[PDB]
Amino acid sequence: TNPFENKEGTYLVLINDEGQYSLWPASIAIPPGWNIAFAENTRSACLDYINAHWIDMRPNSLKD
Amino acid sequence: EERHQVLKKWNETAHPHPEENFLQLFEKQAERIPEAIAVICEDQALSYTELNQQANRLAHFLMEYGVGPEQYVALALPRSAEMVIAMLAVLKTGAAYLPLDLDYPDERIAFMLEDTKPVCIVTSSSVQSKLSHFPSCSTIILDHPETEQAIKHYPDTNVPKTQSPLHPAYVIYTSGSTGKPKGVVVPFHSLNNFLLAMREKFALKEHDRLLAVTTIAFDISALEIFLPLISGASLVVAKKETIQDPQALAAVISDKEITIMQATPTLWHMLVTHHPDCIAGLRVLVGGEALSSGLASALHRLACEVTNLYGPTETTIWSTMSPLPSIGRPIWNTQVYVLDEQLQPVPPGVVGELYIAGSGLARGYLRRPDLTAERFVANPYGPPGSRMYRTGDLVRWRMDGSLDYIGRVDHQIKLRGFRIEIGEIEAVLSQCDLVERALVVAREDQPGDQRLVAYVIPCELAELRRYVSERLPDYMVPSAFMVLNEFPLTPNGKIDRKALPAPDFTRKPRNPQEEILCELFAEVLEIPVVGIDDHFFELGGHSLLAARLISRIRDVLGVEITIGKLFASPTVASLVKRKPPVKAYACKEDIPLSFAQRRLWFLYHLEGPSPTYNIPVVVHLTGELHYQALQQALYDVIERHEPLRTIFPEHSRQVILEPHQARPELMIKEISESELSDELNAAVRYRFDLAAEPAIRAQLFVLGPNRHVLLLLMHHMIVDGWSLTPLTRDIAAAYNAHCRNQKVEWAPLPVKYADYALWQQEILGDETNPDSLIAKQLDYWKKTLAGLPEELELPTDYPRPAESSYEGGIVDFCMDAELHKRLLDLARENKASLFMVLQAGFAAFLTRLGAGTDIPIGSPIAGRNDDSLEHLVGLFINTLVLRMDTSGNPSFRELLGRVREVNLSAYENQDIPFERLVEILNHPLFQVMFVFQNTPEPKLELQGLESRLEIRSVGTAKFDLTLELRERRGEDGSPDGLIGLFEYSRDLFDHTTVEAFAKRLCQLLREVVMNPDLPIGQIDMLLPEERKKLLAAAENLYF
Ligand SMILES: *P(=O)(O)OCC(C)(C)[C@@H](O)C(=O)NCCC(=O)NCCS[C@H](CN)CS(=O)(=O)NC[C@H]1O[C@@H](n2cnc3c(N)ncnc32)[C@H](O)[C@@H]1O
Repeated sequence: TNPFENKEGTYLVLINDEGQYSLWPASIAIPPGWNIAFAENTRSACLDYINAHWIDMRPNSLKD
Repeated sequence: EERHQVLKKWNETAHPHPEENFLQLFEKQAERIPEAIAVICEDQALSYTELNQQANRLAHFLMEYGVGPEQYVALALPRSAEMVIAMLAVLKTGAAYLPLDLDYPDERIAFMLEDTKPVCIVTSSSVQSKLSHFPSCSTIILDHPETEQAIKHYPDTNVPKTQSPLHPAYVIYTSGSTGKPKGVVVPFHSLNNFLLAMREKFALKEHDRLLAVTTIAFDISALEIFLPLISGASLVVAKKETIQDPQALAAVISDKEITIMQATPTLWHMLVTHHPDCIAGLRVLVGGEALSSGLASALHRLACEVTNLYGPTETTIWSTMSPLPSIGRPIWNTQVYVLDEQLQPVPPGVVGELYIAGSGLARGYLRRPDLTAERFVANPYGPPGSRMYRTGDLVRWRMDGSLDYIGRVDHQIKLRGFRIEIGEIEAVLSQCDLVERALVVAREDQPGDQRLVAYVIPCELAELRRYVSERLPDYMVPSAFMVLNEFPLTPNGKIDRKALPAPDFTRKPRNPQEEILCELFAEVLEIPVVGIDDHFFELGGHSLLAARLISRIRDVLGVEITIGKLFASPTVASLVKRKPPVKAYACKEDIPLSFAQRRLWFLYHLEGPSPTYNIPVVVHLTGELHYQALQQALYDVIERHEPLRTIFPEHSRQVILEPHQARPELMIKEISESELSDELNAAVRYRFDLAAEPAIRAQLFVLGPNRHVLLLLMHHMIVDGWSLTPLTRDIAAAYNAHCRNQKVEWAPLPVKYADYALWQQEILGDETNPDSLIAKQLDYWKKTLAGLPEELELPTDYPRPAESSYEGGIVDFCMDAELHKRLLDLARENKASLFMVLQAGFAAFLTRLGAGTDIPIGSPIAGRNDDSLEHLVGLFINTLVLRMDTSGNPSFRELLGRVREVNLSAYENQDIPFERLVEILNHPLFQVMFVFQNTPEPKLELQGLESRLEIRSVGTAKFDLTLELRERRGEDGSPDGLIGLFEYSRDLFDHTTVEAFAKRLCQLLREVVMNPDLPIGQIDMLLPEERKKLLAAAENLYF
């Protein structure tokens, strides 16, 4: 099964410099230029965090 | 190690933009070649200057309106130059456009609008009615004279390009089977990178033209529209009406001198199969689905420069491409990553999931953070903070910088525009109590034709198809079922397709409507003949062909059918689906005559025994004939079909005799060949005493030890034209069963003819009920056939005598195949059937001979709408009175329209006996008969015998004048001509006169074929032999 498609697993919410959010499997090493916005939790909770925080989906390069 | 190669070496795709937008390229082009042709659509054409200027004015207009970046404007426009101008202008203003295709359901468009929430909707007057707009935004109508004049008061100069490339350029929606569509927000620089890449790929000199056939609802259109414009090429935009019809599209590709074209494998298969000639020098772009290796083998041969394209919407149109399943290397600024389940790269040859990264990536899904974060994930192999998009496709690195496609992770296969889940198919297919295992796989019997084949392994026949179809959609049921021993394997450990058995690759219409529908199905599916119980989607029928089918149905029968109803009813018999079914009836005290029979019995009770309605089946048999087998066969088929052993005494009732009761006889006489005609002429003219004798006689004539002539003399009381097929099939069944000494294979009859009679009477018992269907149809006929003329006035040689001699003659005539084809083409081109065309020609023919402006002509109907009456041997034939009006001196076209209306109106009231109408109103209602035969003549096909069957003439005339036309089809299925005959009353006409009637009729047909707009009063009605003498007289007069 796909690393992200797994429902019964631990996940993470990584945030970008551009303010772009990304789900991430807790087991896999975090890429460079990505910080943890939401710590180890259920996939559903992670997606809820993403839904509740990533309001404006345009890059911060446009925000001023 | 080697990880450097699959990450860096094969992804060496990096070009810095030369500070040039695709828009700016277009503007520079407009400055360079001002009078060059930019866009052609139908008749109209635009230059680069005109296009650019109008786009600029519209841009300044929309800019003044208050439209800017991060704002969407809906494009509810028709496929035209106006949409090009529109989207181009919107791109110029810096905003994004929401492409709307109005053919889509209102719910989905409303969903797009309510979700996107655009500032304003621009539209045309042609479409503005289709929009039930929300009060969230205003609607600008570009056609409106006020708006149109307002546009022209704005500069036609270029606009400043000081915009950010991160702002959206457009938004495309996709249904990912989630249940709710997602808005893919594509940023500007992605589109720019793509278009620049494709511009670099294809040279596209000024002489090139591109035909756009994809709707704007998909990103592909952006290639089909902007790519020729950034080059010096022209763009031919095609309307949907052209895309649906293959003969029209293929005509355009040649008539517009198209150089390059992009489409889905489905459309390409639709063209290469039947119209290869147009793709001779065409540059082909394939994408959207896995290209069949046969289709590609066809394209690479016929066409040239065939390039396979690949990419999801989330990476803006196409991400990878390769000339000719290789999806090839990525394009500009596109990194491809083949990863495992731990997000690690795999060495060449290893299968992994595909992740696409680079400048192609969209912003994400409009107002859908979760889905974006689900698929647009973090990228560890790119710049810090980059993102990948997981395709869900399994790919494998080829030997040299190429990618081989394997299949999706959801184990679904995309075929003919469908997302087919094979798993469910094999599941329900193996769920049968008599089925153990099963595998379904799409194979190609015809080049480019991918059909679903099911291979089954039974537990320790055709009903299985019914089991599968009653639980699955019609596009999922296999086109062929093959039982095998075991699934073979390849050395690589895979299922061998080549080691599997080769696929086999494989009723009749019961009323005019069903035959029209079958003709339409055959025309759309491009196959010669279809049946009443054939499935549309199993024969390669997809959504586009469904659309065209719906159109043609709407124009030929005048009924609009939703495509959902077409999916729900994939067969004609389901489509036509009202008369109550014929259940089996209990033994009645007496059995009333069927209404078809009542007429004949009236004529018989009045005139007496006459050979007028005899049906003599004459069969020539060559070879060894087993007499006893034949006798037993006749006895058996008589035992099966009760009408063959029925008498009709006076009290008016049917009396079915027992098999042993009515002793059947077989006369055997040996004659010389030189008398075979004579004897036959006598034998056919036998007069049945219906009151006390079964109307059937069997007489075998012995010409030689191996040469025989079998005569089955029946009466129209118990047999019709249809019944002559299940009859002749049963006689052959029994015979061949006695020779092989095995039990006869028969299909049990659910109802008898007596049940048909009882059901008929039971139905007509509700004539009193005003709300009954029969009362309604009877009312219809009471109105339409009101005020019919007493009798027609044909040019008879002799005055109509008191006593009808009932002696008749026959004149045979033929119509060559070319003219047949021309008539068919006329029919299809003018929303009618060949039936209607021949009707029109016939009515015009009679009117021309002075039969009057109002001519009622009768035509027979099978009258077998119920499924239980399919194999019954009996009298079911009904007769419609088509009342035709030729007044007003109309064109053959207008007259054809009239006849069409009359026929279509008559078809909706066919469920009523002609006899009942005759009883209610006062030959009774029409003196002229027209019989049209489309089906082929029946045959015996006995074992070890050469059979030659013909229906002999009795020498009588059922009417004053009867025209019979039989359509013969070729080996291929192509028109092979028409065979017609005139059956005329001997006491009203001479042989010469009707012999001239034939010639005049044919000449009339050619006349109206050459010019359908010709008034029927101007049709030349003179024969060449007459013209010669006619000109000779004046030749002697004036000189
Ligand atoms: P009726 O019921 O009304 O509707 C059906 C109808 C035929 C009317 C309708 O589908 C139609 O008109 N079709 C429009 C054609 C169309 O939409 N074309 C798709 C272009 S979008 C996108 C490219 N940006 C292609 S994709 O969406 O199909 N990509 C998704 C998916 O496709 C697979 N794939 C794509 N390219 C492939 C190649 N070259 N080889 C193999 N597979 C390919 C891939 O799996 C990808 O994930």
